Amino acid sequence: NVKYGIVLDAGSSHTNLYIYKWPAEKENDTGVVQQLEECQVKGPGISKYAQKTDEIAAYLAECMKMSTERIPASKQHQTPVYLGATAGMRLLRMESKQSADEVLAAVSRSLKSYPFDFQGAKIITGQEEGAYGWITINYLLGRFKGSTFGALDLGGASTQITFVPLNSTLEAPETSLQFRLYGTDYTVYTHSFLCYGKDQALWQKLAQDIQVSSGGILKDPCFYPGYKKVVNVSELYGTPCTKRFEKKLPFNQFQVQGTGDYEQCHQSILKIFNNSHCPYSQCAFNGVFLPPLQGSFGAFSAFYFVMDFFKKMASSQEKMTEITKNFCSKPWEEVKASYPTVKEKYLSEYCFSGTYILSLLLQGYNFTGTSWDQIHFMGKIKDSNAGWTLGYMLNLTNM
Amino acid sequence: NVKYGIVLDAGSSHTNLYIYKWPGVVQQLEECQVKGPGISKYAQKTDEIAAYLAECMKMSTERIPASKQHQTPVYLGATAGMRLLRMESKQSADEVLAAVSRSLKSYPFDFQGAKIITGQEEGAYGWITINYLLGRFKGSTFGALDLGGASTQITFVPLNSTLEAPETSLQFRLYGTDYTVYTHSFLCYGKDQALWQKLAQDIQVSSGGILKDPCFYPGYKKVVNVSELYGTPCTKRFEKKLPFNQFQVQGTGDYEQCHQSILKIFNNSHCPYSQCAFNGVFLPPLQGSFGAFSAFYFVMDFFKKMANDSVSSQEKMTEITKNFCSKPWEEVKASYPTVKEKYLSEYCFSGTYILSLLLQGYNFTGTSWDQIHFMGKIKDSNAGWTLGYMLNLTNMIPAE
Ligand SMILES: [Cl-]
Ligand SMILES: [Cl-]
Ligand SMILES: [Cl-]
Ligand SMILES: [Cl-]
Ligand SMILES: [Cl-]
Ligand SMILES: [Cl-]
Ligand SMILES: [Cl-]
Ligand SMILES: [Cl-]
Ligand SMILES: [Cl-]
Ligand SMILES: [Cl-]
Ligand SMILES: [Cl-]
Ligand SMILES: [Cl-]
Ligand code: NA
Repeated sequence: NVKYGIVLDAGSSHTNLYIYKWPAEKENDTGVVQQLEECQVKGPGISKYAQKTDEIAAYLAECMKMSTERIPASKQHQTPVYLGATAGMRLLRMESKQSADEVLAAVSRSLKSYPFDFQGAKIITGQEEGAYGWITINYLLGRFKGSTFGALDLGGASTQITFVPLNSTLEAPETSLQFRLYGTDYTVYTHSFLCYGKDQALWQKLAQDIQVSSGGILKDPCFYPGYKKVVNVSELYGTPCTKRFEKKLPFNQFQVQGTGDYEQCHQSILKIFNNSHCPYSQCAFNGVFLPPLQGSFGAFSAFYFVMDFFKKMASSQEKMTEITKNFCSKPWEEVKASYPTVKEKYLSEYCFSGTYILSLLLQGYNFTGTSWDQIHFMGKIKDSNAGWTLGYMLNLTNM
Repeated sequence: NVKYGIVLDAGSSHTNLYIYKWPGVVQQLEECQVKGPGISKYAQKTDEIAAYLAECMKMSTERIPASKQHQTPVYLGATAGMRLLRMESKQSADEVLAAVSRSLKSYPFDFQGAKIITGQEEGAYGWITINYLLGRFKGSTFGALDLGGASTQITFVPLNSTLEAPETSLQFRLYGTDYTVYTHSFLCYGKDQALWQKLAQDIQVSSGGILKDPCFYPGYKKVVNVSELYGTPCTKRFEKKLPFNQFQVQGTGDYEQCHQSILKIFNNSHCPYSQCAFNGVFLPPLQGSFGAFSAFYFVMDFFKKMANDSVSSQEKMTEITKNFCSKPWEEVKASYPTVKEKYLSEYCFSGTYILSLLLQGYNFTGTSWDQIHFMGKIKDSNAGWTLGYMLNLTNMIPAE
């Protein structure tokens, strides 16, 4: 009859549980996997539990109950549950392999305690995360019966780019991934840039820019005029991503003061990217190989959530740069009063995140001019989230 | 009573044919090295494959009793040379596999296929070979380090069986015991491709068709054809437009400039893992003893014959190489008159390369250096992947 599968996406911002369902896989047809329900776990990402793994159980309980409430009891024992953690957990592992392991063991312990078929709790690789997102979107776009779309994924901690290039090379064979799907072997370029998700990029920029001299203030063009937020230096330096900028600071804490200038914001962003070393034909940034761009792209996760916000304010690069520039210069009190339904944690970041997305796509990946139009921003296709989890489910269902 | 099987290892530098025999009991009966380069050099010369294979196949027919030839399987497994050719041209690689197949099938044995084996197979099979030969299967196992002309592999059982990149991971059961083995093959990091990466990286429009190179002896010369240098996928990343067709490498024998030039072909800047080998590839912490074979052995053996015929500290191996690199090419030839110059001319490079790969690549520094055992043969059978491949493909490996 119907079959179910649960995938937890343990990302750096939040954990999300996904329930998938599909016709039981008979010989007299084939049918599709689709997203049935999603739950967002209340709280931060799992890495924030490193020193309190005894609370992991409780942390996951509400969304796990949704799943036992939602999936019929007679279908539960045979339903797989998997948790994949991403860049937040890769950073925690860099800090301390043991913390990461103690986090993941408490997750297994919790998940194993449910009536579902535990399939594992792992930190997935950057290449897997990228490939699986490319699988999700091409599957949902029906492309697996011709050319495929590239996949751009942006999160809090990392960003991925995955596409089939014109020419397959040994330029950086650790950037290639070959796999078979519906009788076709595929060879994709895929890379995850750790620390270049939107939140880690902001920590890098702040660490880069903070002055010993400042008396505990950082004027910052990436936030609205009148915006103020106090930053703990210990938190700022509590990520591997800012290690290269660490300095002794004569203060424990500092206030960010918005100055709302898109152009200065752009310039300040460009500074956490290195373009000076490329041991290949051409590169993205930080000496990482990138093949020439090819085909159309789906951009999702924070690419979508941030772009769609700016689009709803109006779709060329020139038009999007204008909307962003104007929005950046709007005072923070005006911004909150104009978007009063939006969580201030997201609203406070849109200037920064929009300018960052534009820098990443245009300077990082070279989607300039002609190429800008080859990017399609997407959240759901056929009602399933674009993301890695559906492709993970497809492959874990031996599809 | 006797049973035989044949495996041709079609590597980048040579094809080697091995006859195995048996009733840990399988044994190499004889090896034959096929004269000439690797099969991928026959890409436009596929009519010549038959003649190329003839001597070693004739050997095999002379050695195995005719009474036994028909139940004797024959396999060819080709490695990183043919992986590169498949990249350069899937067509060519396929015509070579076709020409090899036709030829092998003309012999009176059980023909069982010619195929390009994967990097993981190549690695796992090497590790199986050395532990089967060492009787570590009847316990701790040895790690395997393999170096050829075109790729290098590192395979071992890590302390933690949950690897950070399960793409580097294999899980299997051998003779009663469950194993999780880390394995990785680094294409283009065999000793010959590494030299071409380095020369392609170092040649400049300003070179005026002369490249002074510290990894070759004073007085040594070698002509490098540009279109050949750029005919490997391994140099594509360094290609540039050059106003000459060929250039001459002129040795200046300086170990430490050699070492530095070498380091420049590895990327060590980004590692999203706890630790890496190079080029962002995960490597677990090293553990236990390792056997280092193929070109690790033949190169190292030449050097330890300068070190009281024993691999000594990294410090002493380094010093030995350093001294050796300085010696003029006439002197080096005069001091080793029995050694083929094609090998002799490459020892300063290959030795410096192997030390960098092991010490900075695979992180065998300090304390860990002592646990590498360089070995050619174990109990009269070659360390390599071919015996492990044979054992599995004849399902002669039990789970209990
Ligand atoms: Cl996290
Ligand atoms: Cl992320
Ligand atoms: Cl983050
Ligand atoms: Cl390219
Ligand atoms: Cl609103
Ligand atoms: Cl709020
Ligand atoms: Cl070859
Ligand atoms: Cl090789
Ligand atoms: Cl080679
Ligand atoms: Cl000389
Ligand atoms: Cl000699
Ligand atoms: Cl000679
Ligand atoms: Na290393």
